[PDB]
Amino acid sequence: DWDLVQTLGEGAYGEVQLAVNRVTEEAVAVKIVDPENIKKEICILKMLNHENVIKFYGHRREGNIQYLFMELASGGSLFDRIEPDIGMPEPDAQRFFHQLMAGVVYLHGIGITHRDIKPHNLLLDERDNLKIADYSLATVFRYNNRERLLNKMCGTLPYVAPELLKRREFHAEPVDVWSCGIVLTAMLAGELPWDQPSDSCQEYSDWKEKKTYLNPWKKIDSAPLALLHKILVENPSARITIPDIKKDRWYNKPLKK
Ligand SMILES: Cc1nn(C)cc1Nc1nc(N)c2c(C#N)c(N3CCC[C@H]3C)n(C)c2n1
Ligand SMILES: [Cl-]
Ligand SMILES: [Cl-]
Repeated sequence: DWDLVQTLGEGAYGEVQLAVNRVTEEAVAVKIVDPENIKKEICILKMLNHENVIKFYGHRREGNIQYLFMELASGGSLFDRIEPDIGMPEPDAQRFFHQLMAGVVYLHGIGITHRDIKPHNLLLDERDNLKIADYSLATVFRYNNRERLLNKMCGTLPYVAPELLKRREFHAEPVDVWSCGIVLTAMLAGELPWDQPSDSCQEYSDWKEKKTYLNPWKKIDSAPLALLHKILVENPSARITIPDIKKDRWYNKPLKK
């Protein structure tokens, strides 16, 4: 059995605890759940094989409760590397963004959308490699080479793409690209640009009107800001795709550790 030493946090659907093995002292992260939902999460977790996606060990159920076993991320979360109102050194932000894109390209290539990318769900191993965690909202958007549109609102309001608040159905990939742009903003400014990307929200209107002399944008060097101008495009069909992010000037800029 296992000893639950502390809560690491709450996911989109449940709890996550630091569990220490009573016989081994091996420290792991365990998600303990009370349905159709967890059946789906486990199945997605089983598909995952990438250096920038969290390691799933396996699962155990006992009546009113089911247990999900994951690689403990010894570096904790990206959230804890963001200094409020400051962010982090631009070279650490670019490296983490390179790794986030590697993880998202992997997921999209196996037809999976994460749907809740934010710094809380991005963990760091002992060598500060980024791992995309929390598959509680993840779903299939491509099967047998056929795309299906999403038609369900979920995620986290400051990270969600505007089409998810406006369209009955929308493409999965541009939504995950948007959330990656808000994560890049967070890493470079230590502040979220808006509560939600709605015309009711003045900070979002100011961005559409290009007032980049306001915060958080004025904290952001012109090169990464140019990338953010192509990611945070309201119309998903005009938003930059990952293959063109890989071509961006800042994305390809050599920066010093
Ligand atoms: C060693 C360590 N110190 N601290 C403060 C955090 C860790 N390491 C760690 N390792 C994980 N494996 C997860 C994990 C998952 N899975 C998780 N989460 C919280 C709820 C959302 C989810 C991403 N969190 C927060 C995780 N934290
Ligand atoms: Cl933040
Ligand atoms: Cl090309």
